[PDB]
Amino acid sequence: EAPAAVVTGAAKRIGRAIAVKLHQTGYRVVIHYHNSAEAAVSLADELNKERSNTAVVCQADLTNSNVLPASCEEIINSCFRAFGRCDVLVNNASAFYPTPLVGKTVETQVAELIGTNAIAPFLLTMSFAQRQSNLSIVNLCDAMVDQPCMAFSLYNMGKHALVGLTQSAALELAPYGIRVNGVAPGVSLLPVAMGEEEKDKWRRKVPLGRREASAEQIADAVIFLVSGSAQYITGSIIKVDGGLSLVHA
Amino acid sequence: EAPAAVVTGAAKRIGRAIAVKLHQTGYRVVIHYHNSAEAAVSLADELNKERSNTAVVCQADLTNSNVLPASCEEIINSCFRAFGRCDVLVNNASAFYPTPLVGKTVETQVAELIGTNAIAPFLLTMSFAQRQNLSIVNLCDAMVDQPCMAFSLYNMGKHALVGLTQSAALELAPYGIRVNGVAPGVSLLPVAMGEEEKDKWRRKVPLGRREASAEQIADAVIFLVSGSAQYITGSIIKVDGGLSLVHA
Amino acid sequence: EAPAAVVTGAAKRIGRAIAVKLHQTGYRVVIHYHNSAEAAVSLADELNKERSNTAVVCQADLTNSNVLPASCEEIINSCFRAFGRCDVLVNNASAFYPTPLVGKTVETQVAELIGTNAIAPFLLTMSFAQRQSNLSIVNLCDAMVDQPCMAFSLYNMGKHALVGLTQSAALELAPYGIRVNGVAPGVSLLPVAMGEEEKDKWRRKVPLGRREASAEQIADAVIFLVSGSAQYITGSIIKVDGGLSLVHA
Amino acid sequence: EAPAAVVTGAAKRIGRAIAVKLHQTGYRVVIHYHNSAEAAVSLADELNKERSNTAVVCQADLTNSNVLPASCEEIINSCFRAFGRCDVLVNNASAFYPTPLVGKTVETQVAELIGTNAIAPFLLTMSFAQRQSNLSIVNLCDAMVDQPCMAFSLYNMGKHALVGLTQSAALELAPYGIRVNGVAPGVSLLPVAMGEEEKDKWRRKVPLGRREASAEQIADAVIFLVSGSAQYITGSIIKVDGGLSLVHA
Ligand SMILES: NC(=O)c1ccc[n+]([C@@H]2O[C@H](COP(=O)([O-])OP(=O)(O)OC[C@H]3O[C@@H](n4cnc5c(N)ncnc54)[C@H](OP(=O)(O)O)[C@@H]3O)[C@@H](O)[C@H]2O)c1
Ligand SMILES: NC(=O)c1ccc[n+]([C@@H]2O[C@H](COP(=O)([O-])OP(=O)(O)OC[C@H]3O[C@@H](n4cnc5c(N)ncnc54)[C@H](OP(=O)(O)O)[C@@H]3O)[C@@H](O)[C@H]2O)c1
Ligand SMILES: NC(=O)c1ccc[n+]([C@@H]2O[C@H](COP(=O)([O-])OP(=O)(O)OC[C@H]3O[C@@H](n4cnc5c(N)ncnc54)[C@H](OP(=O)(O)O)[C@@H]3O)[C@@H](O)[C@H]2O)c1
Ligand SMILES: NC(=O)c1ccc[n+]([C@@H]2O[C@H](COP(=O)([O-])OP(=O)(O)OC[C@H]3O[C@@H](n4cnc5c(N)ncnc54)[C@H](OP(=O)(O)O)[C@@H]3O)[C@@H](O)[C@H]2O)c1
Ligand SMILES: Nc1nc2ccc(Cl)cc2[nH]1
Ligand SMILES: Nc1nc2ccc(Cl)cc2[nH]1
Ligand SMILES: Nc1nc2ccc(Cl)cc2[nH]1
Ligand SMILES: Nc1nc2ccc(Cl)cc2[nH]1
Repeated sequence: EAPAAVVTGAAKRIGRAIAVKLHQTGYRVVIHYHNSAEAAVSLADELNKERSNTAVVCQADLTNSNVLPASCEEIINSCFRAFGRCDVLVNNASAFYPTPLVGKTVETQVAELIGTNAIAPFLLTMSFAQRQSNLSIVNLCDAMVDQPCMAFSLYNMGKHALVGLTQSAALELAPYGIRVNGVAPGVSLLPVAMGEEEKDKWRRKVPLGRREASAEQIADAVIFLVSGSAQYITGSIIKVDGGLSLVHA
Repeated sequence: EAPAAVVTGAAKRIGRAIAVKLHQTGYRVVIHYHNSAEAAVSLADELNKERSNTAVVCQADLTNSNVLPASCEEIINSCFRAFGRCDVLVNNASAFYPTPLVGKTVETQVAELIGTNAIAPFLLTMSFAQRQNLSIVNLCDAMVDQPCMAFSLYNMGKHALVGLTQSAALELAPYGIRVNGVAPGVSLLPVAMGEEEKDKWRRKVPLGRREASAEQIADAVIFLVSGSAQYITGSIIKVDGGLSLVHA
Repeated sequence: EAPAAVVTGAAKRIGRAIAVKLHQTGYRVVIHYHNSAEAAVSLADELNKERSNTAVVCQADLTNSNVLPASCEEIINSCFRAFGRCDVLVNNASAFYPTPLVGKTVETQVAELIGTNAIAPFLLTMSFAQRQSNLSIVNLCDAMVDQPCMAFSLYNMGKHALVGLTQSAALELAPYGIRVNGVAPGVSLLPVAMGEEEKDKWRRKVPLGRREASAEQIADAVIFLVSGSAQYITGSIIKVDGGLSLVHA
Repeated sequence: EAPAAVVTGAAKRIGRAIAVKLHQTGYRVVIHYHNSAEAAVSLADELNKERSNTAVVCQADLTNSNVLPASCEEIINSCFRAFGRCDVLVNNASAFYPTPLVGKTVETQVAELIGTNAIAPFLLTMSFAQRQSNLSIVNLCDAMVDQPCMAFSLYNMGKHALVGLTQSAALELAPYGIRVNGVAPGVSLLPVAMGEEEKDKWRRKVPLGRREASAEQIADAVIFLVSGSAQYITGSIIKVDGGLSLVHA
């Protein structure tokens, strides 16, 4: 019997590469998505063509609300329903947009940015652990969390809370054999809405290669942390940033 | 005239000591409280006896909800209505209790722990800056990287607060508003706690084998708001007697 | 009786500013210097005409060598010889220049960069403690230690070591009632070798005021840490950098 | 032709495990040693039995001295001499013993503890870079650098300097495509001299399984960092500590 993984926000970009690499390694996968239904169904098709009955999709909004605990329990339940087990949780889904201090309401911005980046990872970790081999959680963090983007306080607060969660859950779940770690990209696949001039600005900042990470280079670090070569690693966050966070202003 | 400060959760313990030292420094103060009305009023009366019309109280719940932004705007508004200005914001109010991974619902725990420790501070910061030696001091935690077992939501809240301190220091520096943190290790121990359990913590502290008084915590806050810290922003001053340096 | 302080490299710039503020606070001061004899004696003259018999000079090379332990022991001894006590040690003296990975021998550069920034503070800390109220040590650190200047590896290695000493000495000397803390400037008084244009480059990167810290502003944080207002503070490094360390590439 | 790796202090324990795993992955290796000549040749013999002429030994003292630069240049040269290339440098050799603030002179302890943990890594880095594909350097760090052992200031100073070197060299050598990373054990193979009951005290503190890391679990992280799966990673230090560093006093 093959192990199974949940990857949140897996229809596109980095989450998609993570799901694909997990699948190539021998994992059965839940592809969680919010809006990207066609891309999700498309990916599960591709993976199932390769090895039948090894991928399903699971739709959920991960914005904070009184029903978020239920939705997170459902993502984990969907893994047990399809595969009879759940060995790996990857917390990848994330809202990312500015929220300056000086059309969405501030209530909604807090709900989305803190919900996706922090509260949903927390609830998913709870549900994952309560449902419980080589078990582990990998949280997608941010190498720039101490040198934050300007006017991104809510986003940056969420990513900080995710560091806190990584550490707290590593400590608490250790006696259950569940390891909890992070991968912190600096600049990888750039925002779809970002202009080409900004993208090149950022690329020119990276010491190693003057370019962004492929989604695949981020996934590689995720694969290492879930693997048997990382059996003593818990509470660790691996920067995959080509040296970006080392460059002064 | 005299500057003015808002201190959240100022009725008791550390928040009380901060409001008192700010007032002794020459600040007029808004004493925010949630449940401790009698303590908050008794403080206001004590301070107004010192100097008339220099202390007011302001009640609010700082739990996350749809009304929290309004409550936070109103707390800032009260300082302006009382004193005509708002020079200092101290984010001190905090819920703190275990939330194990394995009689409140989890969504209430999220609302209270993340609300008080992180979201309320962010909203208050927003309202404070929009209304503008201006500065904000956030009460953090020296043990954020070596957290208490089964305190994930609290620990998440305090990490968020660090992120807030850094992000707001960056973004508010052009307006000349400094944003800093004070991080206690072990200070005034919970009210319930038996002396035998307080002693376990006190014995861990290298400097004196004793917890910080609320006054020692307030001293660092006073430093950070003063003219002696005018180039200090984005900084978190540990006040922990070396506790965070002690391995398991 | 007035307390006594040793400040290393105190003939000019930040070290002078620290010695002056300690003096104005009521301390008697040992003005350590290496090459700046005229400036050191000039300073002591100014302080002594303020209050008679309150400042002395002390020459020492703080380069690493087999005699460095004797030299640091003697700097402390001179505070006791002059004032009968030594309450405060400020580790300020510092060599700062590039050492590219790809003039002085490399062994000389190691000796000067590591000696001044790390080994001497360590030896002085040993001597200060062995000779032993509000006793403390303040180490001048660097807010940019994790976002270092290009080609400054040895200088950066020395400032990181100084962080480890601050932490290790806070831990070990706490039972003796000696507190050990740091102040970490970002950009303060720029090097005299630096031209106005390069100075302005640095100035423009600082969020808080677009300007460097005055030497007085750095001295202020030192005076705080040595005061009774910081009686519970040990192993803390306070950045005084106007937000510089928070700014991304 | 196979790539080639230099591993310092490779005759025993963790260095030996790193050398063995690199060799099993397909590297030719230089086994550096100081006093452990017999063990080093024994290791070389075992590896050469596996594949002829794929393992050589190299003797050097890594204590700071006037001759250290030439010694480090020779270690690097021995790899080029033996194998015609040098692809990987693992800075593992390390002196570790207490140096109380309040046998060997203190200046010897400085030379050993700072020389092995920091200055030799710096000089070897210089030589490795100067003599220059998937090139990288891995530095053996310490997960407990911020919660150090009581009375180990110089050791802790050297490990902190090694973090600064990891960062500084990652930044400066990125343009050359040389990556520079760290692996940070907590408790792995306990020192031979350590008492048995004292060893169990440490094991009982580790959240993940209340045991120490095997030397192989440390080596696993090294293998990852030098591999093609870590090609975007530089300036990163991976903790392999089973959560020990997350545990409060
Ligand atoms: N350079 C980088 O891209 C970079 C840099 C630093 C950190 N990271 C981190 O690495 C991870 C992957 O980055 P990425 O750029 O691939 O992510 P992304 O494209 O920005 O977001 C990935 C997915 O998150 C899901 N998501 C957003 N809001 C959601 C909500 N309310 N409920 C449920 N799902 C929601 C979306 O799903 P749907 O499409 O299905 O709606 C989206 O496809 C993220 O955690 C990110 O913060 C990335
Ligand atoms: N004490 C320590 O050893 C320690 C250690 C590390 C960090 N800290 C930090 O230092 C700060 C002060 O600590 P402390 O021990 O003095 O705090 P505390 O007594 O635990 O709480 C301070 C106040 O926060 C207010 N508060 C709690 N929940 C609230 C809510 N839902 N809405 C609005 N206000 C609420 C309460 O006000 P009412 O009484 O009016 O309801 C309470 O009096 C806190 O931020 C804390 O996290 C303290
Ligand atoms: N200035 C800044 O923007 C800045 C930024 C970050 C950190 N810092 C730190 O803050 C502190 C003060 O900075 P600064 O710019 O005022 O310092 P600095 O002028 O560069 O040097 C201070 C003194 O160090 C002494 N020194 C140099 N080599 C010595 C040696 N071999 N033996 C004994 N003494 C030696 C010199 O004494 P003599 O002149 O008598 O020979 C010099 O005047 C330093 O630790 C520095 O690293 C400063
Ligand atoms: N073991 C752990 O629990 C642990 C924990 C934290 C960090 N680490 C780090 O991981 C690395 C390996 O640990 P380990 O326990 O395997 O190390 P170790 O056994 O204490 O030392 C490894 C080798 O270092 C070499 N060495 C010592 N002094 C030297 C000198 N003056 N010149 C040249 N070589 C010298 C010795 O080589 P010879 O035998 O040939 O003389 C020794 O066998 C070290 O960097 C260590 O600091 C280990
Ligand atoms: N979700 C998300 N967080 C991000 C942080 C930085 C960038 Cl470039 C892209 C991101 N996408
Ligand atoms: N609010 C609050 N946070 C705290 C952290 C530690 C302790 Cl002892 C008491 C606290 N009270
Ligand atoms: N000693 C010394 N270290 C320094 C670091 C930065 C600057 Cl601007 C000046 C310095 N002077
Ligand atoms: N060199 C060396 N550094 C070390 C740090 C911790 C332990 Cl247990 C053993 C070590 N051996």
